[PDB]
Amino acid sequence: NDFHRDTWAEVDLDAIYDNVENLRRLLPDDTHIMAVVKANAYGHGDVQVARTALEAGASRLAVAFLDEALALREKGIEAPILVLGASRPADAALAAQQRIALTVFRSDWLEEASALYSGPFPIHFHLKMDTGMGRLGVKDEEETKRIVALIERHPHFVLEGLYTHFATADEVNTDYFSYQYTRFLHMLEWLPSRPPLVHCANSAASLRFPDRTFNMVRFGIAMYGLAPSPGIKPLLPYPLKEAFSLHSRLVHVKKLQPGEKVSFGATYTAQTEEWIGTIPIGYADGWLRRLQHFHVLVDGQKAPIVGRICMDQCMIRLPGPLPVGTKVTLIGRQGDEVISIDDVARHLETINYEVPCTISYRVPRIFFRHKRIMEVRNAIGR
Amino acid sequence: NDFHRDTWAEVDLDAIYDNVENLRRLLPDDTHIMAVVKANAYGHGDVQVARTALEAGASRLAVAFLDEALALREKGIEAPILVLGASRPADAALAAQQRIALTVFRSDWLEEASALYSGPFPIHFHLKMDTGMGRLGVKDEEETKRIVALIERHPHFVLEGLYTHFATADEVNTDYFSYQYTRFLHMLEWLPSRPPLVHCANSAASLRFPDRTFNMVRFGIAMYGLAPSPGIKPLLPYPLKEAFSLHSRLVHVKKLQPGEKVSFGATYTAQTEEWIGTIPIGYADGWLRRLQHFHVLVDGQKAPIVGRICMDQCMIRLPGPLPVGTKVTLIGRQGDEVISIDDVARHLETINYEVPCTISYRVPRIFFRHKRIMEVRNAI
Ligand SMILES: Cc1ncc(COP(=O)(O)O)c(CNc2conc2O)c1O
Ligand SMILES: Cc1ncc(COP(=O)(O)O)c(CNc2conc2O)c1O
Repeated sequence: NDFHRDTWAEVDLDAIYDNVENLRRLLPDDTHIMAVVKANAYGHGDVQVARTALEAGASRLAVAFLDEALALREKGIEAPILVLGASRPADAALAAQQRIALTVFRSDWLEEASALYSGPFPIHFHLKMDTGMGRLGVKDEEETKRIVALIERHPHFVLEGLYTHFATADEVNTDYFSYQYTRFLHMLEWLPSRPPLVHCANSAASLRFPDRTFNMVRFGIAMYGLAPSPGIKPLLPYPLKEAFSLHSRLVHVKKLQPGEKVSFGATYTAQTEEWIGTIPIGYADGWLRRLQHFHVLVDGQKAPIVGRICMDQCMIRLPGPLPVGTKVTLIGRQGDEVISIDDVARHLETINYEVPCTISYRVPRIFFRHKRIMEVRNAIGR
Repeated sequence: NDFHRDTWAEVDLDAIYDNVENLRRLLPDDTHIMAVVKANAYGHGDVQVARTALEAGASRLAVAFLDEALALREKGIEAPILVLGASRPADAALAAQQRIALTVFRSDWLEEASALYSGPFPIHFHLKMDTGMGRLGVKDEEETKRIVALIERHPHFVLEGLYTHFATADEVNTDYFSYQYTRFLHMLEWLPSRPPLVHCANSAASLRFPDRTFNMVRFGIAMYGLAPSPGIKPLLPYPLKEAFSLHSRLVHVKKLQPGEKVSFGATYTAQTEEWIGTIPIGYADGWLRRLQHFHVLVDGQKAPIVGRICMDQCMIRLPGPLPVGTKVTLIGRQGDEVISIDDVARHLETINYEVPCTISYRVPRIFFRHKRIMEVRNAI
């Protein structure tokens, strides 16, 4: 629980707590919150975010694939967990003994699983319906009835839920959203019995139309304090608190003379006498090469990145001479300046979701709770 | 280990072995090969690559920072390890105890280290000289002599080597290169005595001028079978064998009707009756969103990724009806077709170095040695 390089990410768990608690109050009392923590909680720390979400009101968790669910179980999480993606029928028994719910969307998957499992633990399934996303899910009434039939036949197979996912809930215009919502209601009629859990809402849908969430919402991106899209920021019911920040420190500082070049390709040349700082973070840490024309914060001021970004380090133009060890902020606030994940996303020309997920296993995560350090997670630590 | 998702990377250790052994045969008997395995061996697997490189002829290893060095030690590697980047003066004792060599380039660093460490383990330092990279290293005579003086005075500090790094060794034009080389020889004259290890060459430099590498080369990108740059591919002394491949399997297949949308934002619309496959790999796996429109391999044919790439999945247009479980190759060979890391780098508008480093911890690595499966490493 220690690290030996001056580069780290900070995760504010009080922000995550507040983001989830505010949702708990916004939603009808009889609507459960499933916190989605796949991809190591969007790069924030799976078990740490999960524990906090459960404290704030969430009652279930969601991950992308089986390995992620098993990892949470090994770390002591006992809350129900749903695997949103595909799994192998041969792993049905493992999921059952570990009390992990599985997503199902095709009958031939059940055919195979039935021939491999015979109890005694029940397997809870969530039927995925494709209402316009085109990713995973059933689309035909025949296939839907067949899946339900195979589940009812098996004494250890249980249909615990049914859901769909929206492709454009974060768009101001709600035409396609309305289409998917209506399709969902229509497909719901294909079921002979309504399962106990009906869900469809992600962050954008739950925050914009809390009354149209049925009995469970799958809360992701907004839990981390990130807007589903900048376009709906002014439509959010409550203010979101950004939980992720990234920092480093100067490990070298030198003054260059006019003509001297910097980094690979010698693409940058100091025109006048200027101070250059080197920080221990590079593209192998998720600070991609495409960010070469971006900037960082040092001493409350913007400092542009100079030359090409390296695998483990990069250089920046300092306003003047600063001492080694001076804190640098890549994502976060310093004085009156701020660099948000959305800013980084803009220059990488991607969405905020992708940024924290790309900050590699190499960067330690320091967790804060009650304005104090709770723990440090170093993926390659002793 | 084992994994429960049909997406995995394969690392051919035989390719790594060959790439290193071929260099061993081009170098002089007294020149050491220091295998560069920082960033988890450029995303290939730190201990697996290190072990293989050592068997092939390398005698030392290099990493980016202390934690990476400590990880190798904890995994059984006992060969010498040099930390190429910065470290804290307070960690000198830890480095000494684990027999890890440290890079040094500031006198104030040594002053602090001296005050905090008094033995009993010796600490081997490698002096970094900035000859034009502008990253790390000393630049003037005064600083250099002060550093040497501080090392000589301490009973447990030892100057094991000194080095520099080239910024344009991969470029056809060798003007800036020759400039850095000449500066290095000049700066070497500031030392009262030549340390036991003098090094300066990386993959490009070692492969193009094997006779001007001094006594140790730092072999990186080429060890993995990737050319330092497209410009020097024809200048390489021997053919490099690419070691990394990435695969997945179709988990869903469906036929869409004209007018139907695919993925977030519904940016894709089927113009005719099409077969769409879903594979369990997405941007949280390092298969970045920018790879939309790129082509993957399925049933020996190229198929485009359609619609936006999601966090854990993406969709491809199939050449027709294929069964669930069909193998999809994102990087590698399938029949007569091949997709190289260079091709992925081209689409992403970056360099090959960045690609395997970005394939995340979430993707298991399967290792092959002697044409047999040797081990499975699943970070989670
Ligand atoms: C099935 C499912 N439900 C809920 C969520 C949470 O979405 P949210 O972070 O907007 O609240 C996701 C993540 N959605 C994804 C975002 O990018 N790729 C994904 O698969 C998901 O895949
Ligand atoms: C000091 C040092 N020596 C040797 C190497 C190996 O270089 P090579 O993979 O071209 O043989 C690197 C990696 N240099 C980096 C490559 O990309 N960013 C870097 O910082 C390095 O930093």
